[PDB]
Amino acid sequence: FNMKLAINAKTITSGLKYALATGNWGEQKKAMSSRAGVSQVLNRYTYSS
Amino acid sequence: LTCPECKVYPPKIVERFSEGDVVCALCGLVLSDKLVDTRSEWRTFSNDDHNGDDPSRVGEASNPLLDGNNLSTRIGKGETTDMRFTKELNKAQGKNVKDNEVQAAFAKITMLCDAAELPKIVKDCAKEAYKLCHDEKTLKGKSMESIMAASILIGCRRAEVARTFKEIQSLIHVKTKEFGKTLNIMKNIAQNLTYIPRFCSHLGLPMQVTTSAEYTAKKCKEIKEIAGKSPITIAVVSIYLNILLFQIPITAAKVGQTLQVTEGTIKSGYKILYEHRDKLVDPQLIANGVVSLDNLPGV
Amino acid sequence: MIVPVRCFSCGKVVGDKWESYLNLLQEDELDEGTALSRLGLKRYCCRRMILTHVDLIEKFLRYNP
Amino acid sequence: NEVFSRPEWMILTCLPVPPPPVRPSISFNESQRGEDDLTFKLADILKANISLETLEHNGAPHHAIEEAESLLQFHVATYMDNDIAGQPQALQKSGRPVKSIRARLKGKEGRIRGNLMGKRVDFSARTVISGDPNLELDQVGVPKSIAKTLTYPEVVTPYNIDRLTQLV
Amino acid sequence: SLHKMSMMAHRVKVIPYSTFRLNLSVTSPYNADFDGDEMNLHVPQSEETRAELSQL
Amino acid sequence: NQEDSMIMNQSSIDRGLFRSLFFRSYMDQEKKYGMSITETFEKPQRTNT
Amino acid sequence: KYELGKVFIGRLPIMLRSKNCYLSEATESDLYKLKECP
Amino acid sequence: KKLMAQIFFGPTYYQRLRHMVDDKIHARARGPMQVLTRQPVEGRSRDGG
RNA sequence: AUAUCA
Ligand SMILES: [Mg+2]
Ligand SMILES: [Zn+2]
Ligand SMILES: [Zn+2]
Repeated sequence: FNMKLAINAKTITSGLKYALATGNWGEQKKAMSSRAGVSQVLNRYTYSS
Repeated sequence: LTCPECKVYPPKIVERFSEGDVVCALCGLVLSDKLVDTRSEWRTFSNDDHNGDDPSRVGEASNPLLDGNNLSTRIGKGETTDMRFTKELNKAQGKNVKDNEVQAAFAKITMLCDAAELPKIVKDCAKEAYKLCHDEKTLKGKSMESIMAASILIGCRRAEVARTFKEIQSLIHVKTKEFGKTLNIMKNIAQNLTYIPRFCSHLGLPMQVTTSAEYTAKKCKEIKEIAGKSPITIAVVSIYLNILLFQIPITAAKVGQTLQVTEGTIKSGYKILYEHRDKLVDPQLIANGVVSLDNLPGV
Repeated sequence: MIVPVRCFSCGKVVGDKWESYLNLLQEDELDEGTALSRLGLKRYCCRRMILTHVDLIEKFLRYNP
Repeated sequence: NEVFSRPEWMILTCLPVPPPPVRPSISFNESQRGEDDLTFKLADILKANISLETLEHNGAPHHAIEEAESLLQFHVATYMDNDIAGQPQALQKSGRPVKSIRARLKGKEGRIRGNLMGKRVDFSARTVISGDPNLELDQVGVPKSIAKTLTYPEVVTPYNIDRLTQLV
Repeated sequence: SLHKMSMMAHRVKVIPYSTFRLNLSVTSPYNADFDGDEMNLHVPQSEETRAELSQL
Repeated sequence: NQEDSMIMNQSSIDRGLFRSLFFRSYMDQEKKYGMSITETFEKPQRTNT
Repeated sequence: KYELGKVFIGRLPIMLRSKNCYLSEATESDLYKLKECP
Repeated sequence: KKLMAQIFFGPTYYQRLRHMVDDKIHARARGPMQVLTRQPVEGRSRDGG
């Protein structure tokens, strides 16, 4: 029972990276209904913005 | 295209994309009027639309190099769906389905690269090396978990991703002599500097030590001081020389442990290099603590 | 960021007056309204130039290269 | 109607296959190639067909055939319409549902509402408007750049010939 | 464009600066203001089409 | 200045009133398409491109 | 029933200025050297 | 000449907004066409109609 | 797909 073969790191790593990036808060590249726009690019027009 | 009026051999023509025309740059004759935006047209195949609202999104991109041309959708749940018909139409796809299932050996390569911390360009070379040699009569009956373990070092040896064969022996599995012969029948169809970053990091040495070890090891080879010792040993030895020269030292036991070499062997290379320690170091190396060239162990 | 040379509305040079204004406040303790007026900034267009300036350059200088 | 629409013609026996114009392909860079959702959906129909043909030809296991028929039924059906009530949608790897033919005609932005009943056009121009007390009621101030882009095709005639030659 | 008056035929007047200038009294039919509104311009290509615009 | 328009002192504009800096950033990758095909950073020659 | 370490599992993105972020215990002059805006 | 009216005059804080005419202005007269429909492409960006 | 513009 080789440990490195057992636990797939990419599962949680890219699983969070997907949500945060795209914004479809759910698993994963097969998302719907998933809630899009949960994560979005921070407005940097003005400081108040 | 070539202008029908002029005809000069290097046919100088411009694509005035903005006016949607293709012009002959010499006479000015328009050679074509229908002109399409390839960027936006490609946006219809590979988009950001995963929901399904885009009316522009109407196709999908495929990879004819890796999976040939296998167009195939998947029966899945939609908005208004009974969980019954999904099962039946999927249980019906089971009777229509061997080699169209050996593509799950790509899932073996993908799960091995991600367990070996390997880039996206390496997987796609390992998957192309495996697709073009898994049904060969030249490989015949080699250990099927050692021919995909050999096609990962084939994909790494083109994508410039330093991975020793003993690094892939740790992943799976590998029988050494078995995946060493298989790494040659497919090939018909590392260096000192490679290890230095990782070994040093585990060692916990500074950039200064890494650079010097890296310089020494190269010089050792250039000098041909170590006739045929394995590069891993050379590197571990060089790391020993440089580190001992600097403040934060590391012992043979500790270097060997990281390099996965034995102290005796590191000793072997080290003593061979030591005689030309002076030539080996970077010129602006600063020996510190109390370790100058004269004082280095010499062991 | 960095004092405007010349008031936008009338174009009276205001570029020289900055340090002098900042000095009449620390060194002379003087209130803003007197310092401006001392410096001969009489029209409100000219007054607003110095009075409402934010010398961001000084923060910008705090970064190394 | 005995000529144009006999009821026997509602059940599909032969399938008209649309040409590439209706389902364009794009050849990017030798390892990237894009096919239209219809070309995908067709290939499934075909695969499901080729399968069921082999089953009938061979030893027909009755219940393993009708199992493969109602798969074919699905692919053909889902190709004309993917938004079917009760049935599962045919999905395309990325999780997105296949753009059926129905769905291309349907909405605003469909072929009807959005390519025929209204469409974008050439000899069009758009910019920020501003007022003018010095323009006459019936005129419109046109920016030089906009005038220099928009064109009128004028026929060379004795009346304009000289003028036209000058603008040329 | 909920009006026939939301699309009207005007005389060109080539001018400098990047905005479409309109007479103020023609504001109301279009329902325009100058708070950042944009407007569309279409050019007829035939003597026939031009007549349609100018005459109707 | 009728119907939400305004008049600006062209004299003031010259003196720096309301000017602004503008920075756009263009990006590009040198992508690797499988075992052989690789994009390149270079000045294309019009005869072989 | 008789009887006969620390593993990596993933990379979690950090929110800036949080406890785990480097910039949390950062002074004004610190941030400037780090080419961040205070 | 003096104005018969007296003008309400004084400083007021005015903001410069992201909408500038030159990033808006657009004109087309024959240009790129879509592949499927063979109709003018979309948006200022793409030199659409 | 989000944000936004009148
Ligand atoms: Mg308005
Ligand atoms: Zn020509
Ligand atoms: Zn002034």
